[PDB]
Amino acid sequence: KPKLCRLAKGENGYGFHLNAIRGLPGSFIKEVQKGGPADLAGLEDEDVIIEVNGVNVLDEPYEKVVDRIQSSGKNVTLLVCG
Amino acid sequence: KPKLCRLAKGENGYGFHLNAIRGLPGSFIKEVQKGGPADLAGLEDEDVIIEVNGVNVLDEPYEKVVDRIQSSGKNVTLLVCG
Amino acid sequence: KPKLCRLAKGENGYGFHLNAIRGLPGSFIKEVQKGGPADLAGLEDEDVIIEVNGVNVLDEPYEKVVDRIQSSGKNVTLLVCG
Amino acid sequence: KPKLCRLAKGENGYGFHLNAIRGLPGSFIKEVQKGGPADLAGLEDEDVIIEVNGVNVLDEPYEKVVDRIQSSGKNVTLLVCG
Amino acid sequence: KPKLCRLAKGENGYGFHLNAIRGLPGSFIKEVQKGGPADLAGLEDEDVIIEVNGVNVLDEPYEKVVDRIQSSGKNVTLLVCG
Amino acid sequence: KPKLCRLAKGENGYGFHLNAIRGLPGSFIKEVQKGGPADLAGLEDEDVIIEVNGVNVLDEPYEKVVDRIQSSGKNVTLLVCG
Amino acid sequence: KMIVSDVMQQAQYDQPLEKSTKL
Amino acid sequence: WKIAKMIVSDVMQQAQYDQPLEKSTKL
Amino acid sequence: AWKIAKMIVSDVMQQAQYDQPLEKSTKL
Amino acid sequence: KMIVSDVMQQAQYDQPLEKSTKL
Amino acid sequence: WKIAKMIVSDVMQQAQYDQPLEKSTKL
Amino acid sequence: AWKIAKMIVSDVMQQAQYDQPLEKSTKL
Amino acid sequence: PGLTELLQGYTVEVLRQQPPDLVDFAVEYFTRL
Amino acid sequence: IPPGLTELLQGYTVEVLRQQPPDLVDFAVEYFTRLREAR
Amino acid sequence: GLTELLQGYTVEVLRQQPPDLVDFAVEYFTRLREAR
Amino acid sequence: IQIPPGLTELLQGYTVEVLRQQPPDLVDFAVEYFTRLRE
Amino acid sequence: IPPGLTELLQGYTVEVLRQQPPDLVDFAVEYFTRLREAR
Amino acid sequence: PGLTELLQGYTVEVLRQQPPDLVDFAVEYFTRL
Amino acid sequence: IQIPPGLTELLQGYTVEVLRQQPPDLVDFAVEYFTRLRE
Amino acid sequence: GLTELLQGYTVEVLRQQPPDLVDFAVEYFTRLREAR
Repeated sequence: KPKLCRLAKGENGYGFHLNAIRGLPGSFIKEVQKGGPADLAGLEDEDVIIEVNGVNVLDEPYEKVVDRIQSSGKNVTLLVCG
Repeated sequence: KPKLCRLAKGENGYGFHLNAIRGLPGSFIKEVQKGGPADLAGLEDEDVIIEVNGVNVLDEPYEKVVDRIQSSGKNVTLLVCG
Repeated sequence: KPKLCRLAKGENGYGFHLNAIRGLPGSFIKEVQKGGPADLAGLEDEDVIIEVNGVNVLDEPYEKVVDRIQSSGKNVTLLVCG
Repeated sequence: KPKLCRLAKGENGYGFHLNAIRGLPGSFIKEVQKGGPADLAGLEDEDVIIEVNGVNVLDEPYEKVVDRIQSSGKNVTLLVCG
Repeated sequence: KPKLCRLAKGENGYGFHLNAIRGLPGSFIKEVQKGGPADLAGLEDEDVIIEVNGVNVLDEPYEKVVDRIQSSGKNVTLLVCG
Repeated sequence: KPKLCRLAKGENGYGFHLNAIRGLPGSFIKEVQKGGPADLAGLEDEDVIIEVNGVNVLDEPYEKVVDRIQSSGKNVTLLVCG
Repeated sequence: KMIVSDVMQQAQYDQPLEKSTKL
Repeated sequence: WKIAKMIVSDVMQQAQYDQPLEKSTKL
Repeated sequence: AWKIAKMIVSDVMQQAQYDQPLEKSTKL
Repeated sequence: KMIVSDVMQQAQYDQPLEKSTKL
Repeated sequence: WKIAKMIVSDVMQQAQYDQPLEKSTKL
Repeated sequence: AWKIAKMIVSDVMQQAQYDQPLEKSTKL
Repeated sequence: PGLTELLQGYTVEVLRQQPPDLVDFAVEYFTRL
Repeated sequence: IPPGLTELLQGYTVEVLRQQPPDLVDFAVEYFTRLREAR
Repeated sequence: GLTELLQGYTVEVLRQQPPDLVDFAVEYFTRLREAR
Repeated sequence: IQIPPGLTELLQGYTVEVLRQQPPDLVDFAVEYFTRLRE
Repeated sequence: IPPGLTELLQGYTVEVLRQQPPDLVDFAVEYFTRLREAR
Repeated sequence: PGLTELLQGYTVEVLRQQPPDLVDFAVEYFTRL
Repeated sequence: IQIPPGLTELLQGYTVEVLRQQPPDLVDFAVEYFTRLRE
Repeated sequence: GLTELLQGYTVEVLRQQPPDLVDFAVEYFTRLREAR
């Protein structure tokens, strides 16, 4: 199941972590702060990220992706699959 | 668990549903009609589709794939992985 | 959940099987000999292979990968994901 | 030789044509209006287009590319090779 | 500058040579028999082949392409660019 | 005209220049030192590079390629097309 | 432009989120 | 059947090759 | 009789490839 | 943002336009 | 030489595999 | 003596492939 | 204020339809509005 | 995504920024009518 | 180069249709090699 | 123009045998293979 | 392109839009000084 | 008015340098300005 | 541990012969090939 | 599976270094097949 959900950066970030693996493509959610923004928007560990702000990052470096995430200010909107 | 199985179009079609996700590549089986053709040939939900009539649709648009499948008339033969 | 583990060739090989699917890219572990080298180094069925001796075989032919693995003599070191 | 040149739409467009070929990738300049904007900016027939407004369109449909060109209003900036 | 031209197999084949380079994709015309079928249909050395019998062989192995061409019996119709 | 030719590093290097274009893939020879190693092994300006020491760099970053070339010490062997 | 483009992504993300065709 | 298809597909390629052979757009 | 003849041959072909094997395992 | 991003593309297009390394 | 290289490259892979094995960034 | 042995073999290999052929033409 | 909402309504209506004719459609659509 | 849409919305929008009529839908209607009848 | 082979043979079956095939195939490919 | 009874099966057998072998020589192989057949 | 730059320029810029000092370079200097010393 | 030019000058200077340290660099750079 | 005079040339000859043939059988082929050599 | 073969042989050359090679190669692969 896919989830499109927009997150609004909280007292501590969006309250989650990006994680990638070392020469696998793709970037995924791992640590979701209970009650944090990512959590309330429905995200769950290991949800795989597909679009950031409408852009597909599947073929993009973990670095590039983290950066695109921070580059959106108060908000970032994510399409994931889990 | 790869399955190569051929389907013969029933009263209801092959009796299943193709399903793709928005901005992910790949096309996959969603709803298999009980007792329907897809079902008896072994298919199961979320089996991912690889070959239609011996062709590799991994890199092809959900649309092109669906079309490929209908285009085969009485029958269509699928290779999937589940 | 990624494993980097090195194998040392036992009485019967590294004691596992490489397996690929016909027309899917990627190569993956199938049968792990209990007690065998693959097993003790933690490998499990269906762990997907990423690096052989530090090389990325994701885009390489099952054949090239199997070959790469045997070509390392007493040992071979694998990075997989499972 | 590469040319980066910005064009400002004239009484008759940028005064050039886009042309593609029928199942070749890539899009190229063909008809440059003498004294027209494309001409003065240095373009020449058969210059191959690489970036529109900073974006590489090499892997993009001729249609998609023509559209991105028109979508920039008074101006469009092009990177070509010839 | 694209040519769509159909060939009809002469006393000696279509009277030309396919040629590919080792490790470059693409397949291209090399030797055109003057007066031969390839020649009269306009082909010229180094014209790059795009479609065989309306199929896109750009991404296909020189071997698959040569085969595709012979497989059409009395005739074969080519789209090239030169 | 493919050339496979090996170079042996001279007083001046192999005596040529790699050159890539900004946002085009591929890397190519630009300036060949008269009487220099590149020159005597046949290379000519704009010859496009395919293999470095038997490896296919078509899909690799100009940077990675340059590096690949220096990394081979006294010699480096190139396959190009011109 | 800012407006227009932001409009666009707002629209696409307005679904659909998946595609099923009875076969 | 098998035939029927033969026909249809051959039709298809016959159509695409019926042009156009290039694409120019005044800009 | 040609067009047909081909039809046959190619259809043969895909019939053969799909005659397996469906997977590849090599003891290592 | 409009500003920032437009800045960026203005910068990249400020060259360099090619890459040569003496070898 | 040939050796020298052997050494260097083997060094390299020995280094990359020295981790890290994953990447997490608090967001 | 191993690591070496491999060095040799692989280097052999690339030496062979580069021993041509450099192009492929088939009369059609 | 309120432009994005308008274009969005129209655009989303374009995607659900894709008439081979747009300006007629736009005209008609806003008249409908 | 549609082919030639961005140009349309753009024309219209840039026309809204140069005017800002207290009324929009009337304006849109009228503006596209002006369009087609032009074409 | 398989499709070409089967094609030649097959088109030769359509122009003949011998009540016997395997004999015909044998003989036909024998005619082939000996030609080559 | 008669498509006679059981051609596809024949070619199939032969072909599948080519895929399991791939002799650098074919016509000899075909001949020999069908000779093996009739006999 | 750099990694974490867009966020920096963004912070600064959004701070320019909320202020618009008749002076910028002084402001930039001061603003990034405020930054580092924060870090 | 004039913001883009400033960021552009700085940014282009970042690309020509890429110091492992940016805010120090920014500070320093604008002070230089 | 001596790298003796002319190994690479030997393996090379053999290997290039494998690439021009690719017999489904190798060890037999190697044996036979070097027997062909010495003799 | 070529690299494995040459490897076996080569490592056997390093552990021996017979003043004679071709004889040794012949003999060694003969030992091989007959093993298989």
